[PDB]
Amino acid sequence: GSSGSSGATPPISNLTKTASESISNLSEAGSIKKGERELKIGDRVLVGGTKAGVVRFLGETDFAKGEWCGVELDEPLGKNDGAVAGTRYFQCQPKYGLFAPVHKVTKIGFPSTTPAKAKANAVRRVMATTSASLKRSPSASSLSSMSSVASSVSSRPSRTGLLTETSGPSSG
Repeated sequence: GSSGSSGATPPISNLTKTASESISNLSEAGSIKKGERELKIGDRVLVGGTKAGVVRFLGETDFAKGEWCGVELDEPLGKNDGAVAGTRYFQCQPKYGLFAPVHKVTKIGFPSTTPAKAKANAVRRVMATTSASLKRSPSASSLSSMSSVASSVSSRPSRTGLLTETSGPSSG
């Protein structure tokens, strides 16, 4: 190593190993953090029991002192349009973008992971509820059918002529 005149040749080598515990091993900074009560992007959530939106952004806020979840409200119950004191987060319509603490954000559920139930019974993937008539409210329903929009489409600007805009109309 130093007091051996000349010994720059290791005694055989081929087997090696790294890391001692955990699975992480590349760069302790980000990439994969994995939490416990953290929400994911594109997930319906409820806050307070009235405001229900979807996880659009996820990071560290500026006005707060912790990690908040930027959820866009489908209904007019927001405040900012994605911008916060100059800082941009998610591009959405005004009066929709809202920011709330993850711990304060509650989950409602979403259709996707059905098999992953963690309950062995007999058959593969269980799904047999009680055939009832009252679920929660007549207003609330599933995705079976709804009233869509319909109209004639000719596509031919004979009166209109707004090729390029410069000002940008808002009211009217």
